[PDB]
Amino acid sequence: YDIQAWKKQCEELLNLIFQCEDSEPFRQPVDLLEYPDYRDIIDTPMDFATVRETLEAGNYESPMELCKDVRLIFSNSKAYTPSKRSRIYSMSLRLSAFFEEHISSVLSDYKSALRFHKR
Ligand SMILES: OCCn1cc(Br)cn1
Repeated sequence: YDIQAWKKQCEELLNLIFQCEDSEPFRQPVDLLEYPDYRDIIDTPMDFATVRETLEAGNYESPMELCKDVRLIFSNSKAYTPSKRSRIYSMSLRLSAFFEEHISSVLSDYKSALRFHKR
């Protein structure tokens, strides 16, 4: 029932994601010199360094907010891919499966802890 435990759990999960070769295209903001029309397709860029920085700044109140930004990295990749068989999009699908697998208990434990606090 530790209401604050999600934060270090999220830090450790971001460390695992950064060690994963599949996170390479998502570790930093998409390069606009490389993809000049990126902002014509994507309204809200997101990447794992921005997520880690937001977390370390104390700018996430809950793991649900962190989860919304991580899922935005994957939906941006799906929206920008020219094909569902592209290398970067294929890496995003594997990384998203790995993330969802690990974030589920973080979300469950936090929501359980908050319900106990308001019991
Ligand atoms: O690497 C993030 C930029 N991007 C390229 C494709 Br394909 C989808 N998103």
